[PDB]
Amino acid sequence: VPFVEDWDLVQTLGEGAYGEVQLAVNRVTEEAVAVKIVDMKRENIKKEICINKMLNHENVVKFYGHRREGNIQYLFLEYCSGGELFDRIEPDIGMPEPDAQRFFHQLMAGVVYLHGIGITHRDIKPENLLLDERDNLKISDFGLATVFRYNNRERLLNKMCGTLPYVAPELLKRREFHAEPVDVWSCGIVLTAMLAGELPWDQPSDSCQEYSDWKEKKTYLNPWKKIDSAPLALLHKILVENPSARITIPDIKKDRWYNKPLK
Ligand SMILES: NC(=O)Nc1sc(-c2ccccc2)cc1C(=O)N[C@H]1CCCNC1
Repeated sequence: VPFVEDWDLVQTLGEGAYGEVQLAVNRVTEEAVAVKIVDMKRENIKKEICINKMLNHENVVKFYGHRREGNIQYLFLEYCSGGELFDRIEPDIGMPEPDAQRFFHQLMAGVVYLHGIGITHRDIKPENLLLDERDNLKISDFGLATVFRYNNRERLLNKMCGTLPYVAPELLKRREFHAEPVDVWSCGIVLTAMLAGELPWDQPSDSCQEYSDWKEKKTYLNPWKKIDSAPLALLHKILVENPSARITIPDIKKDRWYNKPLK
């Protein structure tokens, strides 16, 4: 309560499942901080805090701290004044290829970082990728994040949490699966949306005709026909159904378009 004495909760920045994100500005210094408010009596809030404590990287939203007031949790986060990546994507169009390439490089740096410390995000999508005042990408919203590697010993995951058009096909087919290829797949869906302004399917299942179309290499249909051959060839390696055959991030960093000078 003494916080709201000195800090103005200026307005709502977004709505999550358990509550809102508010912009807080200090009436004296004018410093701005984002306040995620979560109702424990309604994403896993205990783990979110716990995972946020581990993170220190230029492409992850910085966590300052938290507190509990009754049943309500408050997370204090760096304010990313550039907003969601989602709002840089023009519906049915996307954004310029150089912008998409730069964002994707920054997505990869943030994802390499998380996986390096054995964390998987599990909900990668444009709504969970924020931009700072220099348009640097910041991975956000760790409510579905979990540890997949303990020191140097991996475990397989089994939770089908995640936003369905971004979910890898193994989540609908296998009872357990490796963490890292799931994150690589959602990144591919993000790249597709950036380049075309359009998600390719509701869900990566056999019954979905748009998924069948992609499996059958019908790249003359939307969204694929709007995408240049070079970035498309990377997408061909990422949106690979068998997660064991799917491109890894060290191999993404060798891809021709990935390394292509544009503009
Ligand atoms: N740390 C932050 O600054 N968070 C921000 S800034 C912002 C913002 C900043 C400038 C303009 C518009 C929005 C939106 C969000 C935010 O967290 N929104 C969530 C909502 C649920 C889906 N994930 C994103």
